[PDB]
Amino acid sequence: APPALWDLAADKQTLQSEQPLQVARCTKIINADSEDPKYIINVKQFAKFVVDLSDQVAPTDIEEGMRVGVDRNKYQIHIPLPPDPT
Amino acid sequence: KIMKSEVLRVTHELQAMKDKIKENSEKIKVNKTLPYLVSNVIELLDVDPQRKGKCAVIKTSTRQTYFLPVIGLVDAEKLKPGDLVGVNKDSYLILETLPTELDKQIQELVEAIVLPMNHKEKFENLGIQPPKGVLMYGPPGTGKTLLARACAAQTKATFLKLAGPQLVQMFIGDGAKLVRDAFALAKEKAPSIIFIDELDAIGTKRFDSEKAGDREVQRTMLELLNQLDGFQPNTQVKVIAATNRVDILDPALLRSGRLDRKIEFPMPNEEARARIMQIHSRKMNVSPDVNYEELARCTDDFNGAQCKAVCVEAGMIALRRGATELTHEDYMEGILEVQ
Amino acid sequence: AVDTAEQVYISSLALLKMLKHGRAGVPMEVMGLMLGEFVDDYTVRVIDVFAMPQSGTG
Repeated sequence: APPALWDLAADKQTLQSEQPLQVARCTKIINADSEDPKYIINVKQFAKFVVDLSDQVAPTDIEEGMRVGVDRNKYQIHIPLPPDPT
Repeated sequence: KIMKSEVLRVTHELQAMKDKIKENSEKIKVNKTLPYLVSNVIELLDVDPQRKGKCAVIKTSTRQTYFLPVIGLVDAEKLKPGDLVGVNKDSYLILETLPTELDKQIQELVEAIVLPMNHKEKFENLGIQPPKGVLMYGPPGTGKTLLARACAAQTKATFLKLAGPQLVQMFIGDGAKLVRDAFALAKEKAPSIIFIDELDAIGTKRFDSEKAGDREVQRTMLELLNQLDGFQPNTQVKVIAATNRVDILDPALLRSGRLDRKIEFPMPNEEARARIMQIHSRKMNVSPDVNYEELARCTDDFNGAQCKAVCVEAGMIALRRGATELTHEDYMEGILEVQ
Repeated sequence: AVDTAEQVYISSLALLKMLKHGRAGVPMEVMGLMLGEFVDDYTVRVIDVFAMPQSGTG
């Protein structure tokens, strides 16, 4: 409770900050790239997806088989992520 | 010219059509922007008794089967049982189908792949089909694996690796999957170059048909010969094979689409070893003392990989020899070093 | 800072247009626009209701 006191009082801005960063589509990984607009992606549920690249992520930062964040509403890639086992 | 005065109204209707197609032709970009998932397509012809019969069987990635007829735009390479097609949220229509997945020989390799694509004019002027299968056979020592793969890299076209253990899988039925897959990348994708090796070891025709895996490799291999002898339009990516021995040669390889240009490469004598080894040493620092006589004579029963290892061993002691250029006796030193 | 008791008047026009629009209500997201006239503060009346062409964005 003492640790939850300062953060509980600092939880007010979490409502105004809850609208962004909500993108979470199970972190589906891509397979390859035949053309630059359209990218083939494969989710862990054995469902292959295809979507165009967003304007917030540069095309040169995309790696073959890289786990990156992707929207579940606009289906676009909002922000990537660097990733740890023993 | 009073009768030809009505053409102006026709041209006004045509330019009015070109002026009015911008909207319904413009909504194609916002309606058919991107298929968000991938669904497999299996062709199945239906009959309605216009009222014509035409349909197809669909299979989504989430293991859900739906119903939809053959629809979309003008189709030329479509209607095949492939994957990676266009699909909307729930309409499940087909809009965009996309495929899912050096010196002594420069004449026969480069010609046999360029003439079936560039010399179509002489093909129509003469009515002659080009040879398809080339067999770089003969005794070992030439280095057909590393030299044929290096020349396939010198073709400047796409190269796809395919070897013996690549097609042979632990399970059954996968051989035809990798044959239709090599025809997916090669036949479906851009024209690529595929070089296989050691075809004689898998072309064994035994008499006792009770235990022989090489006859299942003759089921996949002779299935490829079924997809070459049975499929007349072989103008696309060819099948380049090579063998290291003439012990057991498949007699059913006598066809224009099959291995026809069987070029015999004999034992690598001083001339042939000077050729393939002049290729292997056409760029490195060669001192003006390598007569190639003793070192080209000592290379007996040594393939291009073992001869490349001899070149590496020559590249090993020359650091401590003091000379920055490779000498004559270092080749035979590598020969007597490996064996 | 003031609030009243508003009530939306619904005639058969908007109702039937929402019934035909519901019959043509494909799973794709659809768009529509309602019209009317503002006579006072706490009442609203709708008369004209039409549909909008669908789009891939929704």
